[PDB]
Amino acid sequence: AAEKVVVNISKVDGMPWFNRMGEGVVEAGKAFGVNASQVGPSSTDAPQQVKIIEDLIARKVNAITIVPNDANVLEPVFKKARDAGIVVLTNESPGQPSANWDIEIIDNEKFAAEYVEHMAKRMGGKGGYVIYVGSLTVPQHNLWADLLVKYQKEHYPDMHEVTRRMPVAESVDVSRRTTLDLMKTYPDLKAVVSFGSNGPIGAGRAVKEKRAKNKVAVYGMMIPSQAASLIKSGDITEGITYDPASAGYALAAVASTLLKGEEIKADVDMDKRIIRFHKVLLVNKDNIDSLY
Ligand SMILES: OC[C@]1(O)OC[C@@H](O)[C@H]1O
Repeated sequence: AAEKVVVNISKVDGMPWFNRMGEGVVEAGKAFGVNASQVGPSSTDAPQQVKIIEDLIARKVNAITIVPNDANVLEPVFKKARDAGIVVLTNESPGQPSANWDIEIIDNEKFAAEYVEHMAKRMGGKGGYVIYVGSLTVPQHNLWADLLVKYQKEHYPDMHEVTRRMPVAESVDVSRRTTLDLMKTYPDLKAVVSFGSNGPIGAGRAVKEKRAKNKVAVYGMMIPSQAASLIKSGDITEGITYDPASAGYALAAVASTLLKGEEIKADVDMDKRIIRFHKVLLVNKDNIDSLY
């Protein structure tokens, strides 16, 4: 008979991050004997993900995996997928109610700690910072940001957010303009953190334009090839982030296991429904050339 069908859904198409994720999805399909694909929505508007899922339910797929733009917007349609007998997995949505499992490639608490310790060392434990998130509701960016700020307050009291987190991390242009604006406004701004993959690109371009790389550090999630030029020029300080092909691969792998009626085999937290690895990738001037 035909292979079972596994479909991943990214946050939005046309992104290096999600093209790399898709490579992992497709490779896992070959590895595990499932018909695996990835659909990229036209925008980050969460209803576009809902519409894709409705289409996939209609087409009777076996598993749907997804990087949610908004956990709560998707809950009703995830319930409909589960009612249809479809396995639903998320990445970047710990605690998603209606997903069989959420998969993460890093440990949230350790990841936030690493951001703060890296930032504090370069800032001497003192100064302003800002966080960019993809949106005000996207799940993981906001959990990571929460943990970062909490950790900072409990370790380095002389560091401080210059503003509330800014929902700009999915746009290079907007991230760039925001960074220019903040650098002009806040003399003590010493670091920009972006949890979305486009934000370090925009921030790094702003820092470059203002010739500010020794004053304003840039950290965040990123694809090495996208960030390489700015890393080399020193305008992006460091990527603290993971290989999204691992996420794509793990999603399709776990789907395959469930579809084969097998028990899950990482930290597997049964009651929280989270499968977690700890595969942090640091991206810096010393290793950039090894990474793309
Ligand atoms: O730009 C896409 C993205 O937001 O960046 C990193 C990761 O969180 C991913 O979902």
